[PDB]
Amino acid sequence: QTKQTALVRVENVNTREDATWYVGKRVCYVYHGKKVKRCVRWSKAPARRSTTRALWGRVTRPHGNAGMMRVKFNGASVPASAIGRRIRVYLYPSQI
Amino acid sequence: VKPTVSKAIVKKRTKRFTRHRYELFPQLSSSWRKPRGEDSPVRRRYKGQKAMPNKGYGSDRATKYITPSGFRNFPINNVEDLYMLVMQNRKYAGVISHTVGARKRKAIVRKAMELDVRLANGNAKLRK
Amino acid sequence: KNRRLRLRLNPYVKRETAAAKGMRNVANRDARRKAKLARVTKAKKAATK
Amino acid sequence: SHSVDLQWVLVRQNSRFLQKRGGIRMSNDPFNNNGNWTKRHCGFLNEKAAVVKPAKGGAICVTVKDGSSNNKPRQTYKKTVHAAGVRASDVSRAVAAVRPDLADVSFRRARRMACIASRTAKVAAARKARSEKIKFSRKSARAKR
Amino acid sequence: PTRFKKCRHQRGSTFCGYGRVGKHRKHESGRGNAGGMHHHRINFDKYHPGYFGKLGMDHYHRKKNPMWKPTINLNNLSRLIAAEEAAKAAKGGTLPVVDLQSSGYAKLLGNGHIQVPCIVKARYVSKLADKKIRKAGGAVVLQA
Amino acid sequence: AKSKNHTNHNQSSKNHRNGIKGPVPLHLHNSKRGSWLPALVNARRVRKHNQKAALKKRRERIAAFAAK
Amino acid sequence: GVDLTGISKKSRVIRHHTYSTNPYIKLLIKLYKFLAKRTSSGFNKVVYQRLIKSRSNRAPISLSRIAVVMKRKAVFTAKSKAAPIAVVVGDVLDDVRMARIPAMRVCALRFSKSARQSIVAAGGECLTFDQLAMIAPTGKNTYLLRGRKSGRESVRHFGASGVPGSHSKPYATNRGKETKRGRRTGRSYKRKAFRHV
Amino acid sequence: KRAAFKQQQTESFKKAVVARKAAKAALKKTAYLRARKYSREYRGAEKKLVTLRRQAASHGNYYLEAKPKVAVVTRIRGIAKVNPKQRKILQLLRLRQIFNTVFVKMNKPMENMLRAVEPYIAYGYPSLATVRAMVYKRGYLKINGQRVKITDNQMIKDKYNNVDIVCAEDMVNQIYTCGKHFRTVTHGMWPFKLAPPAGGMRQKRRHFVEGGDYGNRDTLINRFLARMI
RNA sequence: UGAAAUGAGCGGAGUAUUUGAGCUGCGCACGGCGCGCCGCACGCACUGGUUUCUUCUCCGUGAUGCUCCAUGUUGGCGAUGGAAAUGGGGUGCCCCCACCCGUCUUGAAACACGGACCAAGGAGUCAAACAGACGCGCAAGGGAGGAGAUAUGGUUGCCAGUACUUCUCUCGUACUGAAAGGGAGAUGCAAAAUGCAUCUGUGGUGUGCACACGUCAAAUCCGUUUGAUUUGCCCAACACC
RNA sequence: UGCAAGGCCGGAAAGAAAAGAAUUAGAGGCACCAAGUGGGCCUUCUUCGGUAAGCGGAGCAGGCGAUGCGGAAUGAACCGC
RNA sequence: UAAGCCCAAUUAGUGAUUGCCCAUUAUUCCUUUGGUAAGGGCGGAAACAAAUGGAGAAAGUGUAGCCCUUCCGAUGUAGAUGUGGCCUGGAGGUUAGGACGAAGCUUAUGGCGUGAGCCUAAGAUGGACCGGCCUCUAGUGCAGAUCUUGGUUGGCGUA
Ligand SMILES: [K+]
Ligand SMILES: [K+]
Ligand SMILES: [K+]
Ligand SMILES: [K+]
Ligand SMILES: [K+]
Ligand SMILES: [Mg+2]
Ligand SMILES: [Mg+2]
Ligand SMILES: [Mg+2]
Ligand SMILES: [Mg+2]
Ligand SMILES: [Mg+2]
Ligand SMILES: [Mg+2]
Ligand SMILES: [Mg+2]
Ligand SMILES: [Mg+2]
Ligand SMILES: [Mg+2]
Ligand SMILES: [Mg+2]
Ligand SMILES: [Mg+2]
Ligand SMILES: [Mg+2]
Ligand SMILES: [Mg+2]
Ligand SMILES: [Mg+2]
Ligand SMILES: [Mg+2]
Ligand SMILES: [Mg+2]
Ligand SMILES: [Mg+2]
Ligand SMILES: [Mg+2]
Ligand SMILES: [Mg+2]
Ligand SMILES: [Mg+2]
Ligand SMILES: [Mg+2]
Ligand SMILES: [Mg+2]
Ligand SMILES: [Mg+2]
Ligand SMILES: [Mg+2]
Ligand SMILES: [Mg+2]
Ligand SMILES: [Mg+2]
Ligand SMILES: [Mg+2]
Ligand SMILES: [Mg+2]
Ligand SMILES: [Mg+2]
Ligand code: NA
Ligand code: NA
Ligand code: NA
Ligand code: NA
Repeated sequence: QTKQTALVRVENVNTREDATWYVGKRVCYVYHGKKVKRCVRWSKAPARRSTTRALWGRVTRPHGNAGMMRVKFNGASVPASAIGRRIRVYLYPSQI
Repeated sequence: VKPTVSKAIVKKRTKRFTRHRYELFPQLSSSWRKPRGEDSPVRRRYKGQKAMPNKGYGSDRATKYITPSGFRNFPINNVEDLYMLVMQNRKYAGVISHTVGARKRKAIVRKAMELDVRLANGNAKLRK
Repeated sequence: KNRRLRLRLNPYVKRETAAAKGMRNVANRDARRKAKLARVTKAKKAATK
Repeated sequence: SHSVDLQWVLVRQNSRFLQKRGGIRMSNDPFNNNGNWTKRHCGFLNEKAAVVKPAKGGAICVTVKDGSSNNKPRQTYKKTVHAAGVRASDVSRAVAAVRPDLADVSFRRARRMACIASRTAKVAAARKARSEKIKFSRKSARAKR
Repeated sequence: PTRFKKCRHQRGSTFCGYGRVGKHRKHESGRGNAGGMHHHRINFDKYHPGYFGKLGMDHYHRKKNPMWKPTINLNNLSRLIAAEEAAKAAKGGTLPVVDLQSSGYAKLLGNGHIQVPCIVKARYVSKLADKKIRKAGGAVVLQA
Repeated sequence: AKSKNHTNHNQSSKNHRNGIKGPVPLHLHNSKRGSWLPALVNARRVRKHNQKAALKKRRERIAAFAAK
Repeated sequence: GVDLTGISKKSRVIRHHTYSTNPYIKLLIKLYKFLAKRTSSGFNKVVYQRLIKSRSNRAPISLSRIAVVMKRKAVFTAKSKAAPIAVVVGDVLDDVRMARIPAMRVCALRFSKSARQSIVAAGGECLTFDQLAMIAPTGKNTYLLRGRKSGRESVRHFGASGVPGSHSKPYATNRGKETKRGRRTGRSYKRKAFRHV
Repeated sequence: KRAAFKQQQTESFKKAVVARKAAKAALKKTAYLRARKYSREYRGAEKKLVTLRRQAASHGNYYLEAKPKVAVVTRIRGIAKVNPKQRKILQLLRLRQIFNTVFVKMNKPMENMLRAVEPYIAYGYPSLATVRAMVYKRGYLKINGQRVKITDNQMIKDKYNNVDIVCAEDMVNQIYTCGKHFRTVTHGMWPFKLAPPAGGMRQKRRHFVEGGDYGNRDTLINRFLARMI
C-alpha cells in the first residue's frame, strides 16, 4: 500500500460521475484521545475543549467506477486505526 | 541579532543509516558500514530491508549546514575569536568549545552581548 | 496550449483561429453545406452529360 | 620581486591567519575587513590595503597600507581617526582612495562600527544599573603607577 | 609512507583486491624463474628471446682495465676545448690542443661535422675521423 | 571430474565491446619488401633521381624567393 | 531506462589542473587560462593546454633543432618581416654539435645555463612566458615548437621484443644475457625482423 | 561619475538593445508571411486532391494516392533482451528509450531498417496536426550539445543558420512535406520523448493487424500519438 | 502577492486589419471525346475582384540589478507562562511490507560450513633489483658513495644534524661482431678500392599544431569572431624510401 | 609516341544529380601500466549421444551469475521493466 | 442468469473512435551528485553613519563547493581508480584550552554531515592534562579466522 493516499467510500455515491461532484471537498476524520489537548478556539470557546480530535483532508479524484474517491490528508497520513471507521465529507468548498 | 532568512529546509531524510543487525549484537555500534556480504539482503536492495546511503540523499546546497535557529555553527575558544564574526553576524553564530572554562566563558558571553554576535550555546538567560 | 508560446512560435495563429471560428459559425456552416452539395452535384451532372 | 599573486599561492592553504574550523575557512587577519580568507581581503598580503577599526568612543579609525614602506613593518600601516558622527560613505571613500575594490565592504563595516558603539553603550548602561543593586563581596582595583 | 598504500583503502574490503575465487595463495606459479620452459614459456619467449642457450667463446679472467677504450666523435670535440680557445681557433692558424687520454677518451671516431678545428692527441682514431680533421684544418697526433 | 570442453558463447560480445577495428588504410604500411625484386630495384633508381630533383627544385625556389 | 551500452567508452581523460607543485608554473597557468578564455588566439589555447601536461609530455628541445627549423622558415620569408619568436613549453637545452647559430628570440619555461649563454652570445635573447604575453598577447609572429620524445629509452623498450617485426629493447641489466635462443637462426629459431602490416 | 570604459559599454549596450528589438520584429514578420504561405499551400493541396478524386470517380476510374514520404516511428518496448542487429538499428533510428519518437523518410533503405525492428516499434504516416503538436509541445533542439526546448523562432534560426529554416512553421513544413532539408531539420532536433498513451495500449507483443500494437498502423498512428503527445 | 508582471492575458491607441467561407474574371493545369471541342467539384498565378457572412488590430518599458535574502488578506493560538508552537528523541499500537548472518558455489533462508555474550588484541609489512605513471633538480651531461676537512681542536645536550671538498667511481653522450677487430653529417661537383670542395644546417616524399599571407560563409554591440579553405613553413608525431 | 613504375606541371570536380537513391545520443586513430577471471549455468531456434533424465555435449543470440523492482499465489533463468 | 470455456465491447443501433486498478518504466516538477560538460559575471557603476533594506562577490581540479544559468548520466559481484573524504598513536610547525575542572567514562543531549564521523548540552562522572589547523610518520580503524587472553552467561538451584 501507499499510505499517502486514502480511499473513502461515501454512502449514496455509487458512480464515478457521483464521485466527481465531491472533488475538492473537505474531509474530516473524528476520533478522541486520552487527555484533553489544545484545539481551535481553546480560549475563545472553552466549551469546545474535549478529548475529541479531527484530522482534515480533501478529495483529490474519483477512484474506480463505483463512487470511490481518493482523499489526501493535510501533511500527514490518516492513521490505520481509522480503517473501517466513519469519515465526514462536507459540502464545502461549494461550487453551487 | 536575527539570522538571515533562507528558503525552507527540506531534510530529505531524518532517520539515520544504521548498521545492519546492530540491534541484535550489543558490541555492534550503530555507525554505518557498507554491507559486502555476497548474500546480504541490504546490499541486494530487497524491498523490506534497510536502505543504503548514496548521492541522492544529499541535502540542498542553499540550506546545507544551517542550524534550526538559522545560523551556521562556527566554533570559538576565546574572546578574540568573536571579532571574526562581527561583520557576518547574521550568517554565523559562535559555538564555545566544551573545554572552555566557566571563568573564560563569562568574558566571552559578555563580549558577545555587546557585539550582538549570536552564541549557540552561550548564556540563554541573556538575550531573553 | 499556452497563448504566449503558441503566438510567439506562430504569429499567424490568430488568423488561423479566426478562420476556425468562421468555419464553426452555424449560419456559415449551413450555407456552405448547401452551396457545396449543390455545386458538386452540378459538376457531376455536367461531367456526366 | 615577490608579488601578491605568488604570496597568495604560497600561503592560501597554510597560514597563521587562516582559521579552518568546522569546515568554515575564516581569517583573524587584523587587516581583513570581512574575516573571509580570500586574496582580495588579505590585508597583510596585499601591497596596498585599508581596514576599518573602532576608536575610543564613537570614532572610526582607518588603517592604511599605501605600499610606500611595505619593507618597514613599523611604518607599514598608518592610522587616521575620523571623529564620531562620521558618515559611512566618507569612510568608504577613505578606503576607496587606496583600494577601490573595498569600498562596499568598508562602508558596511563603518556602519557596523557605529552600531556596535551604540549597542555597547546601551548594554553597559543596563549592566551598571543591575550592578548598582548588588552588594559584591570583592572588588579588584589595579594599583596605579 | 604507509598511509598512501592500497592497504589503507582496502580496510574493510575483506579480500583486499585478490578475489573470492582465485584468492591470494602462497606460490601459485612456482618460485622465482621456475618453469622457464614449462608453463611460463610464452612469457619468457615473447619478452626475453635469447635467454636460454650458449653463445661464443669464453674469456677467463677478464680484466677491464686493458680493454679501456672510450670514444668521442669529431662533432663533440668542443666539450674538451675552453670557450676562449675555441673562439680564437681558426683554420690555418694557432689551434687548441686536446689531450684525449687526460680527458678520459681513447679513440676519436669522427661522426658528424667538426665545429672547431683543433689538434687532437689520441691513442686511436678511425680513418674517416683522421681524414675529416685534416680536411677541416686540424690534425691528430698519436699518444700513449 | 569432467568439465566443459569448448565454447564460443560470449566471444563475439567481447570482441564487439571495443569493436572489430577496421583495417589499416592502403596508403599506410604499403611496404614493398618481399615483392618482385627486379621491379623493386628499378623503382629504387627512379626514387633516387626523384630525391635529387626534389633537392634541386627547393634550391631553385629559395633563389627565386630571394631574388623576388 | 535508456539504451547507452558502451557510452562510457566515449569519455576521454581530460585534465584541467596541473599535477605540478611549482608555484611559478601555477602562476603561468593562471595567466594563460585567462588569455585562452578571453582572446581569440589558437596560440593561447595550445599554450594553456600544454602548460597542464606532465613533465614527460613536455619533451625538451635542443638549440640546434630550433636553429634548423627557424632557418627553414627564414627562407621563403619576406625580407621586410622580422623572424618569429620561438616558443617552447618546456626546457631548452644546448647542443655541442652546433657551434654557430643566428640571433633568435626564444621563450621557454626553462633554459639550461649553456643554452642561455649560447643564445645570448649569438646576439639573441631569452624570454619568459610573462614577457611573451606582454609583447605577443595573441601569439602573433610566434613559432610554437615541441621537443622530441621518440628517441627515449622508455619508448625503445615499449612492446614485446620476441614477436615478428619487433625491434624493442628487452628489460635486461646484463647485455650479454638473452642473446641465444629466439635471437639466432642456429639456436632453434630467430625472431623475424620484419612483418607486413 | 562613470568610468570611461563603463560609458563605452553603455553605448554599445544601447545599440545592442536597438538591434535586438529590430531583429525580433523583422523575424516575426518573416515568420508571419511564411506561415501564411504554408497554410494556403496545405489548403490548396487538399482541395486539389479532393477534386482529383471526384473527377476519377465520376467516370469510374480510380485515383491512386501518392505513397507517403514521411513516417513517424515510436518505440514501444524496453531496453531488455534485444538482439545486436535490432539494437544497432534502433540506435541508428535514435530510438534508445521507450516512447522515443522520430520522423524518418519512407524510402526503401529506411523501410528495410524499420522492417527488421517491427516488434520494438509502432509507426505510421503522420498528419499536419501530429507534426505540429510534436514540434510545438515536444520540440527540443540540439544546441551546444544540450537538449533545449523550442521557445522562440530566434533559437530556431540561430540553430540551423539557413534562410529556409527560420521559424517553427518552417520546421513543421520541412518534416510534413519532406523537403530538401528533412535530414537537417530532423537531425538538429533531440529525439522526441513522449508520455505513455492515456487509455493504454492493446497488446505490445502482437502486431496491430493481429490485434496488437507493434505493426504499421498507417494513419491510425495519429490517434495513437495524440494520446501520447 | 509584484524586489525588473514581455502578456492575444499587462499598459496605451483606433474602429479598423485581413483570415476563412460564399459568389465570380483571364490564363494555365485537370477530367471525358479524337483536331480543339465540352466540362471543370472551383487546384496554380494575377498575393485577381465582390466585401454578403466570420475575426479584434497596432504600438509599448535593458540589467546603471554580479549573486543571495528581504514586501499580502481573514480568523485560531500565543499578552513572559510549569506558556503556545515546530522539529528531534523515547515507548506502545494499528494497516502494509520484510526468510539468518559470514562464506565456498552455476545455484544458500537452506536438512551446506563458522556462528552464547563482552572487553582487549588480531592479518599486504620491511629490505634489495627492475619497470611504468606522476612530482622535483640539473642536462650532453647527471649523481654519488666511501672518506676527509672545520664551524666542531666546541658543547650534558641541541650537533648521529646542517654547512664544505673530490683529476676518482658510476650511469649516459655509440654502436656492432663468436671473436681478431672496426665504428655512423649534409650539399655540390664528379665516379677516385680512404675522390675533391664548401659548412647558417630539417637526406627526400606523403599526412600533419600553431604562426604568416590571403579568400569565402554565418553572426556582430560594426570594435570584430565563429567556422571553413588556398598557399608557405611545417613543430611533435605516423607511414614509405 | 605503346606498356610498367616513381614523380613534376596544369585541368575538371551534380564534393556526389535524377530514379524510394540511407541513417547515426558517428570526436576517428595511437600508445603506456596493470587488476580480477580462465569450475559456469539457463533459455528461444539449430543440433549430436542416449528409452529417457532437473542427463551428457555443441552453434547463433539473449539472460542469470553480478540485480533488485512490477507480474505469473510460491520459483536465480519465464512475462513486463 | 459463472466468479467456467471461445469470441467481442467500454456505458452502447444515441448520434463516433482514452471503462477502471496496480511499477524503482514513461512524461513532467523539485533536490542531490558526477560530467569528454555548455555558457555568463569577476577594472567593486553611482549613491547610502549611528540613535532607528541587509549581506556577499575568491580568474577558481578538489572545501561551507567564487557566484549564477543550462543540459545529460546516476543500480552493480570480482576488480580498478579518485576523494581541500572520515578516524587513531607519534614528530616538525602554528594557534588555542585547562583547578571557575584536562584525558577517560555515561546518555530518550540535541545539532550538523548522503556517509565515515564531527560538535554542543548534562553528569547529583572524573581529578591533570589537552584541542584545532598545515606538513611528516607508522605496530593506524574488526563481527565471526573450530581466531588469542581475561571476564561473563542460559542450561540451573538442574544432573
Ligand atoms: K568461482
Ligand atoms: K553541477
Ligand atoms: K580550486
Ligand atoms: K564482516
Ligand atoms: K546458570
Ligand atoms: Mg550471488
Ligand atoms: Mg568534559
Ligand atoms: Mg562605489
Ligand atoms: Mg567490493
Ligand atoms: Mg588486485
Ligand atoms: Mg590466482
Ligand atoms: Mg579456479
Ligand atoms: Mg658450443
Ligand atoms: Mg574450464
Ligand atoms: Mg637517440
Ligand atoms: Mg494491457
Ligand atoms: Mg517476448
Ligand atoms: Mg490589449
Ligand atoms: Mg514573501
Ligand atoms: Mg555444489
Ligand atoms: Mg561466482
Ligand atoms: Mg548465504
Ligand atoms: Mg532442504
Ligand atoms: Mg558449501
Ligand atoms: Mg568446509
Ligand atoms: Mg645507448
Ligand atoms: Mg540521388
Ligand atoms: Mg511476485
Ligand atoms: Mg456511445
Ligand atoms: Mg555506481
Ligand atoms: Mg605506535
Ligand atoms: Mg538507553
Ligand atoms: Mg596491526
Ligand atoms: Mg573487539
Ligand atoms: Na540525517
Ligand atoms: Na520458470
Ligand atoms: Na526513481
Ligand atoms: Na542533474
